[PDB]
Amino acid sequence: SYDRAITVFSPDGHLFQVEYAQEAVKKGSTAVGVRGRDIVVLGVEKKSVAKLQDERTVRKICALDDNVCMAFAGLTADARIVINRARVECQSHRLTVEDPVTVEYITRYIASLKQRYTQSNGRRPFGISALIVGFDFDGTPRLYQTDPSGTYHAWKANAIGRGAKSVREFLEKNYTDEAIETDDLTIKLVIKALLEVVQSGGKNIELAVMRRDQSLKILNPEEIEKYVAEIEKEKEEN
Amino acid sequence: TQNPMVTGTSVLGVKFEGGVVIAADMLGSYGSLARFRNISRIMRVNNSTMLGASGDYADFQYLKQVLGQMVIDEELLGDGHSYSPRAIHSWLTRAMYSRRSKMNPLWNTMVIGGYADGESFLGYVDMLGVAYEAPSLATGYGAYLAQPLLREVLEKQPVLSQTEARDLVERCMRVLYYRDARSYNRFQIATVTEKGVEIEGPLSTETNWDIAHMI
Amino acid sequence: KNELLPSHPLELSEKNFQLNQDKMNFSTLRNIQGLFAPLKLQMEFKAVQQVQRLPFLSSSNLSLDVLRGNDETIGFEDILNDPSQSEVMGEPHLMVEYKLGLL
Amino acid sequence: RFSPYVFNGGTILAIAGEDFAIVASDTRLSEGFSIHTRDSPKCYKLTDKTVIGCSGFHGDCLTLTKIIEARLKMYKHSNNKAMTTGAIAAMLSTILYSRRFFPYYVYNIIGGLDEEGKGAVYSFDPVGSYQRDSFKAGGSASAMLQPLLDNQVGFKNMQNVEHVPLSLDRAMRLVKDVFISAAERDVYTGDALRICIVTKEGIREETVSLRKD
Amino acid sequence: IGTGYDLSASTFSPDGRVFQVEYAMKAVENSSTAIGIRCKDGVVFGVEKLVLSKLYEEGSNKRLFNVDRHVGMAVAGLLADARSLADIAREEASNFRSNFGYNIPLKHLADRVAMYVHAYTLYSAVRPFGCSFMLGSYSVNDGAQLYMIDPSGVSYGYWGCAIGKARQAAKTEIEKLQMKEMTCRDIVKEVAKIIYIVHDEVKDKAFELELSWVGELTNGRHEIVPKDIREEAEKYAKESLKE
Amino acid sequence: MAATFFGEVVKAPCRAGTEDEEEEEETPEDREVRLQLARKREVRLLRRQTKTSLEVSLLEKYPCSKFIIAIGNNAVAFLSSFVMNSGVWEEVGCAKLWNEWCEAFCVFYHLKSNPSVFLCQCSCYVAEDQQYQWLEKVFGSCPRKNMQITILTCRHVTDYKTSESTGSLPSPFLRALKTQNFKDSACCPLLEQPNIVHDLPAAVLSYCQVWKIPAILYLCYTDVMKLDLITVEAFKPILSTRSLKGLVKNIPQSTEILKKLMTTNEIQSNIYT
Amino acid sequence: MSRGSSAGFDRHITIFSPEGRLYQVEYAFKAINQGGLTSVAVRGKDCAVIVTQKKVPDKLLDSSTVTHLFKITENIGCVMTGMTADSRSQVQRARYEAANWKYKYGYEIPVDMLCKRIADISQVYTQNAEMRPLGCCMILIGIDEEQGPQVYKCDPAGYYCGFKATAAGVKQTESTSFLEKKVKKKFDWTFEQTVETAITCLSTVLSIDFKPSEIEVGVVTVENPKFRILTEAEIDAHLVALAER
Amino acid sequence: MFRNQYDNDVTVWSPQGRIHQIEYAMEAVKQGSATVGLKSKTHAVLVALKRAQSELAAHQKKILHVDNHIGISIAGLTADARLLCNFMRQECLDSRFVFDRPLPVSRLVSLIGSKTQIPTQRYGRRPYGVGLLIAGYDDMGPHIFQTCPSANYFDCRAMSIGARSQSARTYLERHMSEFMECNLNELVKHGLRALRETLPAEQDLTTKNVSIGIVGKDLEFTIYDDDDVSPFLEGLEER
Repeated sequence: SYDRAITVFSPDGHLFQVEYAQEAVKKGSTAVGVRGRDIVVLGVEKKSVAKLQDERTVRKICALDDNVCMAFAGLTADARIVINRARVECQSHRLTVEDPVTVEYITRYIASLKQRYTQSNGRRPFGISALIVGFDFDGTPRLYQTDPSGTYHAWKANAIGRGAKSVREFLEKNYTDEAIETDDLTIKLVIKALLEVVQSGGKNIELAVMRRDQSLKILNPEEIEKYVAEIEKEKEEN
Repeated sequence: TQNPMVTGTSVLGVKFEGGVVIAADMLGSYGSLARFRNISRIMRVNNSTMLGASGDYADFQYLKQVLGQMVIDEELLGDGHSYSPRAIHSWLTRAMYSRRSKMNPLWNTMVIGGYADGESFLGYVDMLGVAYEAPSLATGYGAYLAQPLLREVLEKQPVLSQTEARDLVERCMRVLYYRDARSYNRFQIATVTEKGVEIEGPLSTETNWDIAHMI
Repeated sequence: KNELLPSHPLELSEKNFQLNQDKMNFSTLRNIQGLFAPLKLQMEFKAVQQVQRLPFLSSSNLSLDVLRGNDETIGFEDILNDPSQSEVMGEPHLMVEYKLGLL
Repeated sequence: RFSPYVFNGGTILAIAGEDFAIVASDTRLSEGFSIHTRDSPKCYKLTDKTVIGCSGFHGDCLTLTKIIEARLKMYKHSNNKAMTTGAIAAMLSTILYSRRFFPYYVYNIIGGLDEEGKGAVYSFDPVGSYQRDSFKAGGSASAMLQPLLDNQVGFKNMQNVEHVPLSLDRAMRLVKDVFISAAERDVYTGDALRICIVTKEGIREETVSLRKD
Repeated sequence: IGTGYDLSASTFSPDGRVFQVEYAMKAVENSSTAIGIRCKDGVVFGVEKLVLSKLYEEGSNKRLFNVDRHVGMAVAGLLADARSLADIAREEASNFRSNFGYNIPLKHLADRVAMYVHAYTLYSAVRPFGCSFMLGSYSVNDGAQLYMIDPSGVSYGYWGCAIGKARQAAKTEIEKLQMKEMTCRDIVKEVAKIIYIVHDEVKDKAFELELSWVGELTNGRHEIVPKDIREEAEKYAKESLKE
Repeated sequence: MAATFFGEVVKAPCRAGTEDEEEEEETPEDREVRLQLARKREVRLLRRQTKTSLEVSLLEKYPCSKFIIAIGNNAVAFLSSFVMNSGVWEEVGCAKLWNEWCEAFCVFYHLKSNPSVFLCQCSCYVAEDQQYQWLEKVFGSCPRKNMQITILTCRHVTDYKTSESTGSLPSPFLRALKTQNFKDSACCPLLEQPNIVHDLPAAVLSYCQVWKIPAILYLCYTDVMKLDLITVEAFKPILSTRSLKGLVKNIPQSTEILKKLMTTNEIQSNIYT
Repeated sequence: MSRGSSAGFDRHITIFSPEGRLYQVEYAFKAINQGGLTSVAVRGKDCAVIVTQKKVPDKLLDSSTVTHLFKITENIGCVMTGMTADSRSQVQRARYEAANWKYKYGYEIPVDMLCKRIADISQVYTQNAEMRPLGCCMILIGIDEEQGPQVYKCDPAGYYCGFKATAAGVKQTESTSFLEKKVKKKFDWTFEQTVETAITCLSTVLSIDFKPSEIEVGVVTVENPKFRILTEAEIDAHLVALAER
Repeated sequence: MFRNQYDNDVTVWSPQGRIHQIEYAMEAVKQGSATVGLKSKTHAVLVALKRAQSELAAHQKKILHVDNHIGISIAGLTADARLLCNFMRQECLDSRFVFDRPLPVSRLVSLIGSKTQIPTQRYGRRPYGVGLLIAGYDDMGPHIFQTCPSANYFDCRAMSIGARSQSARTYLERHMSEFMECNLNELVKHGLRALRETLPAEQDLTTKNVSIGIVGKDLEFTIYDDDDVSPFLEGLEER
């Protein structure tokens, strides 16, 4: 039918298989990322704290390059493939151009790969949405979001996966220049957004911090719990 | 081709009023050996085009096969069009140039005669692809021995008759036989006119050796 | 690139040995049988090769061998170096895209 | 062995003017020590505002001229307009550099009017490099012809002289004289001189007989 | 009836029939009749070429093809497939002359083209040809040879046959014709008579008769019948039809 | 019928549409989205004038004696060219619906001089599941059995089935189909036996036949469909007869000029020049 | 397949039935029956004979061209039953394979190996989806250097067994029963005896007495290993001998 | 009714023995605009009725250059038309490069026929849904060739293809003898009259919607548009 073949256009003009890939993305766990002054931070809500499992092997936030990060929401295997391809392309660009990879360049490459996989009906689209965030050569913070269709958009603050809409409303309501100015403010904003996403929070918070001229580092559960306690104290004060 | 092996001596062509006449010997020499003394180095392409080659005879046979196949196919089409001698000349030039560019050229120098639309055509195609049209042509040692006489006669009388052209070609053949080690007594006169291509049988030259006794 | 120039005169011949053998068989059939035999064999080969493992996995090509008459013939090609023991394997998706003509 | 190139002689020369672009060449096709033919102009007209002269290996010259004609037809079909002289020069440079490792043994000089109606002369090397000049001579006798062109058209080494603009008649007389001198001192030149004058009205062809060998 | 087995040429019906080939045969039957009679001197063709409009130039959509200097080709069924198969036969004959140096025998060429058609009917990627044709030639050694090829891929020699709408009527006329004892002239006259007889002026408004022959009188070279002889044959056919 | 790859198993589509039902034959989310689609597709009959939703059917609210319905761009163009300028026609009601396949509107008109005479210019397409809902909204459940319904529509020559090929057929030809009660002259050849109509005109005609309402359906088969003057020229015989004889006044001159206006303002096919 | 795999179990060659049978191969056998003719091959201790009924449908049809007896090589001949075009294609393939075997191995291909190659190709046909089995049957005969006369029948499924008396066509079962009865009664099986056995078997199963023009007979003997097509006069002589006794 | 199964694909034969995809391609070319092509004893003229998507949008060209002596009239699918025009241009260039002579029209039409036949036999490809009226001059004189979406081609003295082309064909068939022996201006006027016959009675030919392509003995293929077709329109009789 119209909804079974990727290449077939629906009478309305839809490529329903791309939209089904988007639905698969929505099925994934929530990933939230905001942009700040010389501070870019990512956050992914873990679906469940599965005991007897190594958290290192199921991380959702990875580093494409020393100056670029990426978080995904959707099929994990597709995300791994896209991440490997993005890393390879980043190194190839650093080889051929000798300059550090811009966030725009890698975001465009990922979008092009996803669109190319959407081209033919033999290949299914990648069912992932990626939040590529990092610093450019000049150090300007950059946040971007790609879709299975192959469209990339810059965002000041975005959320993908399940419950993305509510977290996006939260961010829109609580995005201010003062919050962006302070790195701790941005981190607290992301903690609050993810806590809104998942009531339990705490151990389920998977937050990563990247600052100017500093490699990606993932805050340990101790720091995440400290920030959660700070948010709880602030709420109690009110 | 890389080794010429069996080679041709020379082809002389000259255009007169009413058509063109070309001549070639019936000899294919391996080295200095005569070996094959009855081969024909002139072919009839169509009713208004003729062709003579000097060089590797195997390549000449290959070109014979190809050109005959093209003519047969075009006749099968039956659309009322015929390959003019100029078209055959252009095709041969392109083929030779392509073979040269592939570093595997055909080792023949080709003389193309023809008479279409009341216009005598006389073409020259070399191994590399050098192509031009001249009132008189001569390949191999022809360009050194016979070409002088042809050019002198033509620049004296711009247009010749059939008999005059035939006599001049016969004199050139006699000179070539006298002063060319790869030449042969038997040659083949081929003339193309309004009637069509007419290839005469084996003809011999009038040898003269009085200077042998003079000494 | 200089890689286009063969390192050994025999290298170019034996590198395309199977392709040259198939071309010679097609030429002989077409000289004798006609246009039908080469076209038939070409379609048959295309059909058998269309179904196989993905590029990053070594295929058996049993039907192709039977059609080519090599099911009971062994040459240096089969024994000297094993396609199974490649020692060099690229990314699965990259190889699939390369075969598909995308790259 | 096998030599893909042979030198067939031929001398080309182009002079640019305010409203004219003369492209002149000889008609001597000679390979080795013999003369293939006495009627083979080296200048072929491409458009109504461009004439190209080719000297060197005759086969390469013919192939290049045919390729240029085909590319001109393709450009006309695609862009729905005739290619300009500068565009032809750039395309010829790209074509020549395409066969860089098997270079065309052709000396190419493009002469014709530009979009402003001014004579434009482009000189090419076998590899493909080109530039715009006011006058240039190519072929076997290029070295013989160039000094007089520099002396007269360029007014070089002429102290206290009037830089009179180059008129058409003076250009034709200069071309005839230089080619006569070339026929005198160069064995690859003579027979006849084909002069193609490219003006806004069209292309005029003039033939001047030179002394035979 | 192969209701669920008539979609692909690679599918067998329960009774063992490939219905795509039969549909190709029916498509051939949809076309106007083309007949060809072989006699002692040679082979004469003839086709009931219907003119669709007076605008078309005389000779458009010619159904007679010269695949070789000595081989004719009268086609029926889909015209495009007929042209394609004519080109295939031309390539085959060209190739035989180039390789073995002599004109391809009629039987060998018929076998080659028939096997090409069968190969096309074998697979599902391609569809069987929708045309049937007659290959005819005359030689001093081989003699007069006439062959017919079916979309299935058969190749059978005939003394006379027809392909098209009125195949059976033309076949009966040829059956009651004694071709083995007549010359080429009488044969072409009778071919014109048969073509005029089998033509249905009611369903088909008008037609143009194309006649070609190959035989001793043509020096073993296929050619169209001269206009004078063709007009004489048409006049004889008119007289026969009137009575 | 996918054939995406070599070994893909394809299934022959069924002309009866069984496979759709077989796949169809729950989850609360699926039921919710299905009901959302159902209420998105249902026809909503209302009037833009005063924005008063027409819960009551048109037939119940006003008594009609002559309902001329035009479906297709050419039919509504013909009506706009010929009947509007003859008198005065104000908008009363307008059906709004959404389909997968698609100036698409269904607007109803009524004559001020004689309100009993109404009109319908359905320039939009109606899906197979919505013609009955449209009939419910317009005619209601209780008909009058005293209405002269002249249904006008344009079709393609390819749809018409006959021994002659489509090309040989005279392209600007029209046929008629009338109910048992409609005893007036059809003025047109009756539709051939194998031919069938399966769109809104068919729904209206079946409704009229079932409930004994005199109606006639006109089908103008044409090779072109995008605002063609020949289609309306072939429609003219319809107004030449009764029913539409009085509605259109004796002023063909303005209608002929008016008909040109509609054809000039047309969109050509970019794909096919 | 490029068009696409069919749905039903019997609608495609590759997919299996619930039992595991391939219905397309059986339909190819039904096509062989649809050929309309019957072929009988008998193996003796001196020669191998193949007899098939020749049915020229129309008088205009040239009887010389109508034949189902083809020679693969100078010593091996075959009789084909089934679709004419498919049989011709298989004959061409067998000829090419025999020529290639002679070129590559330096000696003429045995009959068993020829059918083994043909059956391998047939199996390839039955395994893939793009192609379909050939609707024809091949019966090869020939004299082996050591094993003497050899008769092999060579089917679409890919079965290449050899037989002492082969039958194929519409009346395959009845011909097989008749040949089994004859074989159970072991005669000397001379050349003329084998020819008579084949002809009488065909006549019995077809319930008709053949004239010289209704059958074509091909023979190959130890003394004369070349594949020989019996001339119509010789077939008539054999028929007269049968009638007399 | 029973042809649904055999209607979808081009490699599937119908029980009646007719491929429906080819006929649908013919319907597609019919659905296009109308062109008229006729030839005299010395000239070949192609007159086309250009269509504009909107009043602001310019009329889409329907006469396309192929060679110095060959031109075509567009009818049907535009993309397939451009592909065919590119193929024919390449063929003509190859002919003039190899044999250094113009490619005969008949040979080009045969090549087009084979090229458009190739898809109709293979799977996964559709017939070229474009019809072309090819006007050219050869040693045999003017030529008018009609190319159908079905690979078969026709040689015509005058032909019209497209929407409402039956009236144009009737007019052409009415005055064939006049066409054969007439002046160039008379031939162009005849073509314009046929194109007008295609048009509705109310409508009339204008400089915007008329494109003319003429090739003759000493005249190369030139396309006239707007002010260039105005001279031909002037002097035309009232319908």
